[PDB]
Amino acid sequence: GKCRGLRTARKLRSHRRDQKWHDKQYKKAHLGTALKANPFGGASHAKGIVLEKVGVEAKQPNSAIRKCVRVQLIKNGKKITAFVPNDGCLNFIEENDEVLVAGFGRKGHAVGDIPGVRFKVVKVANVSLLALYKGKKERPR
Amino acid sequence: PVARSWVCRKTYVTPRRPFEKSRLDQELKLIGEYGLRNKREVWRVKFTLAKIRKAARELLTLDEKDPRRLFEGNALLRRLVRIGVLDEGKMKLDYILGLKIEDFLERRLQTQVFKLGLAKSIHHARVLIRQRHIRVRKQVVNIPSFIVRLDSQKHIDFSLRSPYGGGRPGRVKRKNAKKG
Amino acid sequence: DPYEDFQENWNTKHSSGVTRELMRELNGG
Amino acid sequence: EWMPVTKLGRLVKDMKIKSLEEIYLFSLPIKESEIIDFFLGASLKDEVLKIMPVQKQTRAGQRTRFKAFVAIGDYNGHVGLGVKCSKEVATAIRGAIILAKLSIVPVRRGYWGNKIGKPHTVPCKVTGRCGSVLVRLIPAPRGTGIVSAPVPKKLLMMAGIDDCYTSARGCTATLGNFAKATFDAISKTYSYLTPDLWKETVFTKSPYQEFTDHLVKT
Amino acid sequence: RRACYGVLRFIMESGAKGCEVVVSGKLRGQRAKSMKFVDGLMIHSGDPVNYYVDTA
Amino acid sequence: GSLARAGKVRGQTPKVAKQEKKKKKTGRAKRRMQYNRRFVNVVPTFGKKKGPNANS
RNA sequence: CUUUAAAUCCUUUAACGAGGAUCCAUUGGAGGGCAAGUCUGGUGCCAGCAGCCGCGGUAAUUCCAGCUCCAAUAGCGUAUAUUAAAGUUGCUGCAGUUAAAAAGCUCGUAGUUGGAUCU
Repeated sequence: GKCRGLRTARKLRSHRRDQKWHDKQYKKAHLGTALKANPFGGASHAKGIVLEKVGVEAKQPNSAIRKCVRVQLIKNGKKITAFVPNDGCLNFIEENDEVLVAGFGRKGHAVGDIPGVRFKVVKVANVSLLALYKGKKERPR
Repeated sequence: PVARSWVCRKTYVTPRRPFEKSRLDQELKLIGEYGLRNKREVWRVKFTLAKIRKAARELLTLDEKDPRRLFEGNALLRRLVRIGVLDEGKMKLDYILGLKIEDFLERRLQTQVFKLGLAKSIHHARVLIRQRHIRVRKQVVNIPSFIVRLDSQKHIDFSLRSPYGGGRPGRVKRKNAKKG
Repeated sequence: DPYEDFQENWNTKHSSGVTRELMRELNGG
Repeated sequence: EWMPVTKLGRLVKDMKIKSLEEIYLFSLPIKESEIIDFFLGASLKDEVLKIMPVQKQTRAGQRTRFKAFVAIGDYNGHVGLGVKCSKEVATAIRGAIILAKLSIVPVRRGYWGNKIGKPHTVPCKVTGRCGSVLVRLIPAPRGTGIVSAPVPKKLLMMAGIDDCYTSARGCTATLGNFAKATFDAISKTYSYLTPDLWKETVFTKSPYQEFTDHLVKT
Repeated sequence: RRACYGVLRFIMESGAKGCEVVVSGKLRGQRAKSMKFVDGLMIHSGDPVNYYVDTA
Repeated sequence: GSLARAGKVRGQTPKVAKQEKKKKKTGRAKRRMQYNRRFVNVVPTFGKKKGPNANS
């Protein structure tokens, strides 16, 4: 049972803040060891420079080749594999290009089919991928 | 430092569940019945009702000889009689909880222009207000969600500069007179 | 017929669609 | 054509019982659905809540039946809830509408604050349980609507409750247990002793005793 | 389903002691199932199959 | 894997051009149009097919 | 004209100013969660979609498109922080036989909690 006195608030307030630490949603946002491990550092987006186009394989029950891009981030030098989303969207990218990268949507976890990929390309060469895919703009060289 | 006020306030709340049939259906019936433009004009009148229910529901926990309930509760019913939503014999604080959205939507200037017969449809009232043909006691009112008070219901008319009440014809009639 | 198409295809890929259509037929307006 | 097979059916069909509340007052079971069709009838309305395929393993595959959860009731009145399982979905729906007519209970409706007009809400806080689903109903002020999940909302609207606060603990995704727990909570409205039901009960004759001389003519 | 039910209710109203209607084929989809629309009594074995049950 | 097929189906698709139709409606008159479609002069007709954009 | 230091803007007024009133409304979607097409053409576990479940191996309700329909609407998608949903941190208000979990047992200081009784 729980303690239930009237002078027991120090037992109550301090049992909770030790028991709060077994909460993995609490710990991953308060310990600080998973924000120095995050490649962004707690930003929504980041920019980088494309090293190469590595295309990685889908997971078990369904087969395709997810076309990704190996990015090296500007602000801390870290490296990142980001997913180039729609079809024919690797054909707007060459090597050594500057790419704004987002998260995939699961807040630092992989999104189902793709293994170990937590980011997706947003803009290439300071123009948007939705502007290139839908033909609204032209790829600047 | 600036001499500006940053005090603003949102006037609507969006629902918790976005795709819910018979919420969609009921609000579409209230859009079509009263000539409104989008859902946000129903969510706005749902919000001023939810402020009035909530303030009366707070005042119902204080007892009948409270100071605050007797003052602020009589000033809540006074406004609801004044805009014509409540009647006069129903001024206990518990016929507030029997009010609905339609009581508040019947008091807009749009439906009152339709009710008095200055229009011939509920969408004909929206344009006749918005084209500046409608005045209230002296003043051209250009806003359809102008809640008509009870004393200003007897003075709603046709705006003495307009082709409908005043008489100087518009853009179209004069050009056809030029081509006569 | 939503009854038959549900009773046949409740097991297939089209199960969610035929359940949607069967509730549409049963509930109705 | 209806030919009643019970003493209660022979009494209802011959116009000898003038309401459903006599059959509720003497707590008698109802075995024929045409009694409910006789009394409520043209004001009753039903909704199928879920069609659920269930599968028995045999040595030649799987044998498939379909359960149907049917809610029913009269808005301002009464509510039922029936589950029938069969090989055809139309047969399951028809047997479930019979079973939902036979399990019709009356709901007691009270007031939240001041007692003006007609009742609108639950009289007190009642709870109802079915296998790790609790449902609690709480009385609500005049005009708040049913504040609840979509599945107990159909039953609470069919009962005639106009406004009610609700809370559900448990695995409420299993819809049969969530339907069968809010039905249990709105059954306990008429078995809760509030201090107006403290008056000593004045007894009257059972229908079987009052019409014991007409019931030997048949 | 509806078309076999109409025939079955006709040939049970007309006083037959029982019937059985089977429609086999690919009535929906590419794998082909069957149906079994049955009512009443139905004799399968023995010699009275020749004169009591009428098949087609 | 092999990156050579990228934009295969996007460039393989036969290019059909969009057909010119009228300007749709906007705003309050659009809401009036879809209220008139659904609520006033709803059709006394084959109910339970309440699936607008029903193909067949 | 008015406004203003002087201007602008809005308010007020001349004159011109709408029939595909081309003076065209967009952003996401149509398997289920979740409103709304097992329509037609293409591709054929490929390209790709998909938050999750799942979709695609030659009849794809899900990809690429055409039409049609839906939702919000001068706004609508995405990413990340955070709050509710979370009675999944629990004081209100959770759990601990078998699902994660009662210290091997006992003594013991601090802490916490302590039986009647007085006009």
